[PDB]
Amino acid sequence: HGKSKLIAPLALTIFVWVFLMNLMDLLPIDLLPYIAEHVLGLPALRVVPSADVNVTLSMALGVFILILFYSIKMKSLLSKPVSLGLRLFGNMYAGELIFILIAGLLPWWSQWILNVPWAIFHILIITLQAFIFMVLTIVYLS
Amino acid sequence: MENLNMDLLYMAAAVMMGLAAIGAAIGIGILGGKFLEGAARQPDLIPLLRTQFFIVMGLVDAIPMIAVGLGLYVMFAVA
Amino acid sequence: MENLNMDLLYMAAAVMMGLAAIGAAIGIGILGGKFLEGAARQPDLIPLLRTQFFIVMGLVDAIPMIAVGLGLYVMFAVA
Amino acid sequence: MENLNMDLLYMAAAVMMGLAAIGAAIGIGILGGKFLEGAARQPDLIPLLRTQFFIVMGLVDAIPMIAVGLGLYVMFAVA
Amino acid sequence: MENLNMDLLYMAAAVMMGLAAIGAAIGIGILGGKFLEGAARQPDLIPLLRTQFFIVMGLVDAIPMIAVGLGLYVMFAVA
Amino acid sequence: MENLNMDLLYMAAAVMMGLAAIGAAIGIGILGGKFLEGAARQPDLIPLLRTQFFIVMGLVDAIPMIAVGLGLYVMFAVA
Amino acid sequence: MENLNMDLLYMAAAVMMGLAAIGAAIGIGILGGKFLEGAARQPDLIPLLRTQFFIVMGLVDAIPMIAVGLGLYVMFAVA
Amino acid sequence: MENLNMDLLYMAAAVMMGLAAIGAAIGIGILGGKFLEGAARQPDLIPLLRTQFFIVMGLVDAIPMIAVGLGLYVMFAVA
Amino acid sequence: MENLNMDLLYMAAAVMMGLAAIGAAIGIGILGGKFLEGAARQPDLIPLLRTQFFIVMGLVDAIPMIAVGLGLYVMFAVA
Amino acid sequence: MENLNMDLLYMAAAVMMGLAAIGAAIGIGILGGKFLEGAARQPDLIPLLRTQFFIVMGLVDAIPMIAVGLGLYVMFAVA
Amino acid sequence: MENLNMDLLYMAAAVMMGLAAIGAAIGIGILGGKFLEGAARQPDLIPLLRTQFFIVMGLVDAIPMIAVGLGLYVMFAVA
Amino acid sequence: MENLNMDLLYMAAAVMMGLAAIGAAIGIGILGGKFLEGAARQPDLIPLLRTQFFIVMGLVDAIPMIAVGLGLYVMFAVA
Amino acid sequence: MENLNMDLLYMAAAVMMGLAAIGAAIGIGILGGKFLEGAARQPDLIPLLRTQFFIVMGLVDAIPMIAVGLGLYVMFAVA
Repeated sequence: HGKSKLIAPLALTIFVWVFLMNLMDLLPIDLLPYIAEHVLGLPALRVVPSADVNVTLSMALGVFILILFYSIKMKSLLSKPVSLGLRLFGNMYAGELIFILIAGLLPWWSQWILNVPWAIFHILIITLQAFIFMVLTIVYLS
Repeated sequence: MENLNMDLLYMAAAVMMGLAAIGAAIGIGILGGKFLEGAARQPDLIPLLRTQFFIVMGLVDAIPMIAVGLGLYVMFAVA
Repeated sequence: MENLNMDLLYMAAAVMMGLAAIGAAIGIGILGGKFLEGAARQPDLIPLLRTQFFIVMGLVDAIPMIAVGLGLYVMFAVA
Repeated sequence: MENLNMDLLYMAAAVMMGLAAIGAAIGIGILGGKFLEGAARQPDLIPLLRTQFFIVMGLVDAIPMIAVGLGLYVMFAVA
Repeated sequence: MENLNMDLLYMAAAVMMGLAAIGAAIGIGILGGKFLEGAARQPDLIPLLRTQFFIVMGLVDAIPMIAVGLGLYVMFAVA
Repeated sequence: MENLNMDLLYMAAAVMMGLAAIGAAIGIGILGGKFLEGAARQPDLIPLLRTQFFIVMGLVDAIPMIAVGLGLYVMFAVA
Repeated sequence: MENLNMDLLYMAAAVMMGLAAIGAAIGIGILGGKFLEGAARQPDLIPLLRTQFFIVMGLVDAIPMIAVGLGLYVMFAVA
Repeated sequence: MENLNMDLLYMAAAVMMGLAAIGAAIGIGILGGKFLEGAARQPDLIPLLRTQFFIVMGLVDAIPMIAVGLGLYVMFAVA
Repeated sequence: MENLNMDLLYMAAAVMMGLAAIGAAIGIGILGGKFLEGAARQPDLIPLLRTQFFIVMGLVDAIPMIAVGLGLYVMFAVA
Repeated sequence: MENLNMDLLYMAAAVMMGLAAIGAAIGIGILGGKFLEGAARQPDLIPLLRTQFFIVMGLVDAIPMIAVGLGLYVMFAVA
Repeated sequence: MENLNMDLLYMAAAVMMGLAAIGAAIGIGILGGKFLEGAARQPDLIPLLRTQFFIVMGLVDAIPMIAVGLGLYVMFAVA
Repeated sequence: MENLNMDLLYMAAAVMMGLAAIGAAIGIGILGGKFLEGAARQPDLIPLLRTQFFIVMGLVDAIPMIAVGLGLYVMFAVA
Repeated sequence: MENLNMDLLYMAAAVMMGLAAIGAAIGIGILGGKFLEGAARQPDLIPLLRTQFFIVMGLVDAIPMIAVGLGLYVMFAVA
């Protein structure tokens, strides 16, 4: 129906999703600046569930964008995008839990020392999957 | 013990995930191919092909993917 | 004992599942593909039902060895 | 003794089942597929009955080795 | 002696049965399938009788090695 | 520990990547070739797009195991 | 000596029988199936007699190695 | 450590490259040959371009594992 | 010496016979089956005579290795 | 180290070359033969040129692994 | 030396003969069967003579390795 | 070192030549036979020349590995 | 050294000859049989000459490895 019409919302959705991944990394990095308690156990134990919660939240955000698109319409193109997300989503969740635990173990000051490597590594893996998705979408549109 | 433990454990993730992951990928290719022929041969389920291709694929990968998350969750984590 | 025990046990679920799961995957590919050839022309009503029974019968050949490998593995967990 | 015992015993149910179960899976795929080719044209009344007898005869070739591997395995359980 | 004894003995029933049982399964699949091809067109009266004789002759090729593996195995049981 | 550790870890990325990467290569060859046969006659517009999705899906099956083997490997680098 | 003796001896009847018995089973499947193809059209009077001679000649190829494996095995029994 | 290190490392580039390079060679032979069959009749303009993309995609599957084996190998060189 | 002697000697008659006997069985199945195909139509007078010469030539390929394995084996008996 | 070093290194050029060279030979036989079948009817002008490109591409798959095996080997020569 | 000597020597005549004798048996079955197919229609005068030359050329491929295995074996006899 | 050296070196020329020489022989049989099929009807002028180029290209695939195995072997001779 | 020497050397002529001789036998069977198929119809004048060149080229592929195995073997004789 509309060229620039459909393009504006679709473009917005892709940008937000990439931002969302960055946002997940941002929440933990932001948290370290301000410390309070650290008994080794509770701290690390609390973090593992928190990471799981963040991944679930990202999935929810994607669902919200799709529902909005349907509402605007009146008063596959979507199937492929979903598939890419699933592959990346599975890898990111595994990476976040495994990377965080490993980072803490190698050093002594799991606090800041664990956070710098754990945060950077998780973001890189998710980005790589996302990059693959971007190339596929561009090729389709010609 | 601890030696063959950590070694067997890791190797487990690799043998398990690579073996089940491979089994997964292959099947998607196997069943996906055959399925496609059928689901596509049908009247107008061509779109069904892809729509279910993504779901059938992810569900096949979800296995080792689950073993990885669940595995490392108590493996690499709890050690 | 306890050494070769947990060593053989784990290696069991990997040798077992990897070996039965692969036997499953292949079959699904063998029985699934070959079966279709012997009923691809006919409608996708009757053979489609029988076809699944096969490809699935193969998709269920791994599920057991796994549950078995998982069991023997879960056994070690009991210590 | 007790060492190579529980080691050989377990490895038995894995070598046994994995080896007979796979021999079963394949057959079901061999006999099952080949059989169909030699009776795919004819009605699915008589051959369908004979076909199952085969694919099943193969689906029952693993069940024994397993029950056997499970037995020898359950034996170790007795200690 | 006693070590490699119970080790070789058990490994015997696994190497024996797994090896003869598999030789059996395959045959049943080879002789069974190939035989049908050479008598699939004809009625299922005469060949059906001869066909079983084969597939069974193969289904009985494992039964012996097993009874033999079971024997040698049961021997160890005597100690 | 540390011995079988770096030994199993490295062997992991070789057993992992070599095993998943090969599973990838083959698939790309299996899915890629087989897929073409089921859409070689039709134009190279639609199938060409779906064809890549497959051969690539296979070309991406190794990329992960590798990144994973590289990771576990890079982990050892951390010491 | 006595160690590798009873070890090699037993392994003999397993390596021997398993190896000759399997060679037997296969043949019966090879000679039996192939033979039928070269005399399936003709009556089941003459070829049926020659056919058995083959499938049996193969069913008798294992019987010897076994009797031989049993012998060498029974020898160990003499000590 | 240092022992199994340089031992596993080297064996890595041999197990890695030999395993991925072979997976590459085969594919080039699988994808390359199979692809041609699904586009041999048509002109050598379009398929010739797509054909190379495949055979090459396979000729590039070894190049990486090698560069990787060479890297891990060159790493040992650093000591 | 005496150890690897009786060990290699026995293993010889098993490796020898099992290896030549199997080579015999197969041939009888290969030469026997293939030969028939190249003379199944013609009368069973001339080819039947030549056919036996083959299947037998194969049935005599094991008999020697065996007599040889039996000899080397009987040699050990001399001590 | 130095022990498993020169041991793994040499074994590398044998495992490497033998493994890549064989992968090369086969391909040349796979790609070379299969390619011809998909362009044997057409003139020997265009396909003859493309045919060489393949059989050669395979004849050049060993040349590298060898130069590589020779290198790693020549490295040991440096000591 | 003397240990691995008589061990390798004997294993030689078993590995040698079993390996060349089998290569002989197969050939006789390969060359013998295949040859007949390429001259089964024609009279049994010329091809019968050439046919023997082959099947025999194969029946003489084992005779040498054996005489060789027997020699190396007879050498050990000299001590 | 010197031990595994001359051990690996020799085993190299056997593993190398035996592995490349066999890869050569087969190819000559693969490329040689397959090539003929794709140019057997045409005159024996052009294909006869190209045919040799292949069978020979394969007859020259062993010659190198051998010269290489001979070299590495001759190297040991230098001590 | 001297131990693995005479051990590897002998094993060389067995691994070498058995491996190249078998590669020879097979080829003679592969090239010999396949070649005939691509020139069985034509007179036995020209192809009969070319046919021998092949089957012989294969009958000469073992002769070298043997002379080589015999040499390396005769070398040990020099001590």
